[PDB]
Amino acid sequence: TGDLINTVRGPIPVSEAGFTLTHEHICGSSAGFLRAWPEFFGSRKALAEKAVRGLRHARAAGVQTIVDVSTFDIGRDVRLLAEVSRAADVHIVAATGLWFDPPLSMRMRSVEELTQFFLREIQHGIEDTGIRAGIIKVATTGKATPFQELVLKAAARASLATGVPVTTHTSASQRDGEQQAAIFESEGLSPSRVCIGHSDDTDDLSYLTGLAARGYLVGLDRMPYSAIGLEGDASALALFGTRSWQTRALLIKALIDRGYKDRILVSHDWLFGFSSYVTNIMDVMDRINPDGMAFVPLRVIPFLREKGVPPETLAGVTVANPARFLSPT
Ligand SMILES: CCOP(O)(=S)OCC
Ligand SMILES: [Co+2]
Ligand SMILES: [Fe+2]
Repeated sequence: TGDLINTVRGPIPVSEAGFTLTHEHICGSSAGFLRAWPEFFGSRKALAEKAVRGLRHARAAGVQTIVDVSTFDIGRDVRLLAEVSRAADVHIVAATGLWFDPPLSMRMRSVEELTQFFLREIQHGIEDTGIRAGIIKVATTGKATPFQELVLKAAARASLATGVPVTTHTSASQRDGEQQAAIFESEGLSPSRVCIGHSDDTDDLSYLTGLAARGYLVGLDRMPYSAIGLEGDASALALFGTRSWQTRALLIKALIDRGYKDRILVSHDWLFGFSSYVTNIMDVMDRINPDGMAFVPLRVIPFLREKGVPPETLAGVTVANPARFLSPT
């Protein structure tokens, strides 16, 4: 008791986060896009309503908190997050950091300037809203670009100053987490402050246990993503991949069976609107996974339970691990 985490509706006790999905999005977009072209989503009101229905569904399934890891360049709209969080009665933790679509005004910045930006969003507030980020999101897609090196270092520095954790996008098949880990450790950041995300996009357990053994959190965060059935659709295939959700979920069991139950974070990487990809992609996603952010508690957790993962273990993964990760440390 007494540890707090910042949400888009203000501070909450860590012990009230409960069942937490640690990598999710209300809307995957671009900076300024929802303001300039809300009709792309039908309307802003249509997007918010869709998001409220989805989160209420997740809530009815036992989800109490999501971490929306949309950054500035994923077009994070913190007023939107606050509105849908209030309406659905689900906590939303917002993010600072940068993903892999930074505009030139970010790409021209130094490590010091990036550090100052991430600190502003954590310590002062995002935009003019007063809402504080509770996580820092970074990305590589292969070997880090020079700019991405700075971002990761700035993320380490902001995390060391504030205690707020860092979470990452990787190309998991290219094993990005190893260089990400090397950069974070070069800055003196503790591996227990760090989640290496999209780690279920690979079945390479040498790579995953290597990270887990060093104390990283392994983000198994794209549970419902499968394009099995959709080989007609090139963009759906590139996005979803060709592994079943059961294959992804088996990784959670695999890590638990190797002693790594406390190093695991589970999520969907779901969204309710998606403008940074092909048009109508949200109809394809909703057909593949009509349960949205309820998919983990409805499908994945019982799957694990039926494979013989004990309930206390499942609770530790979906409640205790996110609480520990999010508590500023
Ligand atoms: C399938 C979604 O991929 P990302 O987590 S990199 O986010 C796009 C908003
Ligand atoms: Co990502
Ligand atoms: Fe994501």
